[PDB]
Amino acid sequence: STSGIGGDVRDIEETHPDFQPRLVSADLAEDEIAMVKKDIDDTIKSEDVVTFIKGLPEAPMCAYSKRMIDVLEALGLEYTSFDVLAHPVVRSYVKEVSEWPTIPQLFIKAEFVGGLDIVTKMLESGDLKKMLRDKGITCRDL
Repeated sequence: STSGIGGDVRDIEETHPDFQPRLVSADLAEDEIAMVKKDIDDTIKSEDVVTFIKGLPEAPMCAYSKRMIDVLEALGLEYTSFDVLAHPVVRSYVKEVSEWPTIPQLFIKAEFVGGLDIVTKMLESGDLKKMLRDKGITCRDL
């Protein structure tokens, strides 16, 4: 037993699995929840704006997930979208970069901006529009 104490602590080091877990599957890997996949690391740098949702923007699975795509329509700009339920890389990245995830959730230029409650303040203040206009982009504005 650990008993809240130790000596020589069993020293572990992060590398991605070479074999399966037995009779119980896992969605997260020890290297993967410490470093994002290099194809996704280039993708977040290749996009100017990224969002992830309960489902897909044509078929949302939550009311708050729908409300975000209607707020993207209120701005007249839509951004590059991923389903948190289909691939566990999405729920892993959002947890690691934002600390505490609340979906649907938004990122700009590989940096964390906010959940729907926060995006709402930024959109309702024109503060979201300041950054997208600094990126040379035209939105609907209110």
